[PDB]
Amino acid sequence: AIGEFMVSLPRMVYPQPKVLTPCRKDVLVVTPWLAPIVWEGTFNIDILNEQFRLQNTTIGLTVFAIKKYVAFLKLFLETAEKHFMVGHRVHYYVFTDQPAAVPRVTLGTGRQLSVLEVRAYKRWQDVSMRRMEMISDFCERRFLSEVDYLVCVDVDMEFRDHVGVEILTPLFGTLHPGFYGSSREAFTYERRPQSQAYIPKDEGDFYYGGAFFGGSVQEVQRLTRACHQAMMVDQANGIEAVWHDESHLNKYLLRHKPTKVLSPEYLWDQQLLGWPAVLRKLRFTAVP
Amino acid sequence: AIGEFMVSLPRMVYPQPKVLTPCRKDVLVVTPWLAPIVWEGTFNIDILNEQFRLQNTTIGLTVFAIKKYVAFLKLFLETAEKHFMVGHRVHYYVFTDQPAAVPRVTLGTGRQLSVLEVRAYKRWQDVSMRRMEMISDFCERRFLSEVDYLVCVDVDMEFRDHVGVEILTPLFGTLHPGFYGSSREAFTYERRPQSQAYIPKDEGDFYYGGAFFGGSVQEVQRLTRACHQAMMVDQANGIEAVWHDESHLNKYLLRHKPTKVLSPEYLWDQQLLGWPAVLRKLRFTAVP
Ligand SMILES: CC(=O)N[C@H]1[C@@H](OP(=O)(O)OP(=O)(O)OC[C@H]2O[C@@H](n3cc(-c4ccc(C=O)s4)c(=O)[nH]c3=O)[C@H](O)[C@@H]2O)O[C@H](CO)[C@H](O)[C@@H]1O
Ligand SMILES: O=Cc1ccc(-c2cn([C@@H]3O[C@H](COP(=O)(O)OP(=O)(O)O)[C@@H](O)[C@H]3O)c(=O)[nH]c2=O)s1
Ligand SMILES: [Mn+2]
Ligand SMILES: [Mn+2]
Repeated sequence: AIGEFMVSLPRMVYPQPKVLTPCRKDVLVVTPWLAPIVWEGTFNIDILNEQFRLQNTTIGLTVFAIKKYVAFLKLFLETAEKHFMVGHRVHYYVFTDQPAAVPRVTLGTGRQLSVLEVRAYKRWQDVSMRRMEMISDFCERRFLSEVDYLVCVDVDMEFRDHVGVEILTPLFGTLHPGFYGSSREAFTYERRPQSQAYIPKDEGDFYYGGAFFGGSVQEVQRLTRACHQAMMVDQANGIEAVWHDESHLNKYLLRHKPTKVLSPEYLWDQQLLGWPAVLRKLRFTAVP
Repeated sequence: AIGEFMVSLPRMVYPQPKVLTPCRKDVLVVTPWLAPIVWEGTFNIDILNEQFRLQNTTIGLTVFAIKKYVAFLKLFLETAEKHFMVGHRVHYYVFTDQPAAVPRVTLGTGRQLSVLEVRAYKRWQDVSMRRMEMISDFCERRFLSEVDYLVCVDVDMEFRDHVGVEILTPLFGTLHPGFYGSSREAFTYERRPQSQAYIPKDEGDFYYGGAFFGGSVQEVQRLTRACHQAMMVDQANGIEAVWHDESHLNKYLLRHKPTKVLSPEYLWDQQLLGWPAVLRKLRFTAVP
């Protein structure tokens, strides 16, 4: 459940936080709307685990494995078992056009997987974009009654390190690894005013990656519904956003500020970007 | 109201947040449980004002003016008019044993004041401690119907700079100005195991000041009720905590982590502690 009130922790022994000696001095760790930006060194996972376990938190994880991308499922799921929300209840939701191709993966206690059969669109743009419609639809059918939070990610990825309850919050986006150091004018937002995803050059906080977002079920339902609706308006007007669902996600999170932002530790591509000093951990990374 | 969902902001023009060049490098701006610590330079008040105004947020502000402390009310209230939550709905609650002694203070639009007549305890220790019972009682009687958030402060104070919606959150405490740079062994927690407020030398995040705490009405009701009950247990056991209600506030916020923590900008004594470089603003300060 998502508790109505603050929970009561047991006695715990850990290092005193140091008001005058912040660990991360190299990166911004809070947004201008006072949302934490989650980097290694900003959180004590023992405190956060207690808080979330005391609420018997269930996390749903959606992933789309359409056409040849079913190949990615085995590593994705096996690494999620090692690194994603270990100790908490997890419900995996695998959307696929090939239920029989979902690999048999052994799950730890309190963890379950459901296979959702869906349509395979012809164009990769449509496969990517239609995820918003499909997640939104399933928030109603399944997720609202089954999980507390939803985490929505790309499948061509593996977990290499801890991804845990530090990410959970009503609404979150993740800094795209290609743009975390970039100026807003360089962000590849949709720039045509004819598109619902339009963001002009003097607006923008961050460029969020389409491959990792989430929040409470109700906030994810609202976001995915809104993005789908915007995409449908664009389609009726004969326009397709430059970065598809990611463009609409960015317009959405611009106007609806996320309550946490994840650092690129949570969405990385080591082949393209290496391992910069600013990344103390690489947690969720692209597979070739 | 307190909105159920994230609100939608209009287009806004402001400086881009800089992921790789944080403004505050001299202080901790997030706790290990990912609560913001509120300092000047961490927030854009225009964004926050929009978010809170779109929810028609009403803020209650409680102050006790018992016996001779009625003398502090004029300056407290006149300065609150200049600096506290300007632009938002405010409801002042003045708890006093002398209703006729409450000074006439002209209020801005959307701001009102209620005088709550209460008993004056003989011992100043009880006057201070009984605030918890009294706040809790009125949460049920008045506050739940009248305001969205409660801010509970000492009256022997004046506002000198902005105190606004950046502080609002389900539950907050404020860093006591005498200890923000101190080690937890130097915190003046209650150290006797016999007391409900007991905190041993190897525990504690911060030393919070009893003169400024708050949160949603429901969380403040729970905190004040719990602190009152703990004080009543101590009383039955023949014990009185070293710093009274503040000792119990500290025990409560140790086990129920606040969702924001305010820096000592929000609780300062300039005569006693001067004006360290780390304080860019002095917002709410002691009166001689
Ligand atoms: C690590 C990284 O930076 N990922 C980014 C990067 O992701 P990406 O290029 O690897 O996109 P993907 O190939 O993974 O497609 C997105 C997701 O959509 C699903 N998908 C995608 C596809 C295809 C996408 C492009 C194709 C080329 O013909 S096929 C597919 O055939 N079947 C399928 O199930 C799958 O879950 C996949 O992970 O670029 C996107 C925008 O398009 C985002 O910016 C994203 O954050
Ligand atoms: O003679 C010693 C006293 C200590 C507190 C007293 C008191 C406090 N109060 C309230 O408790 C708050 C805390 O007491 P304080 O400001 O004197 O405490 P400190 O700032 O010294 O910690 C005050 O701000 C008032 O709101 C009163 O209303 N009337 C009082 O007579 S009187
Ligand atoms: Mn991908
Ligand atoms: Mn005082």
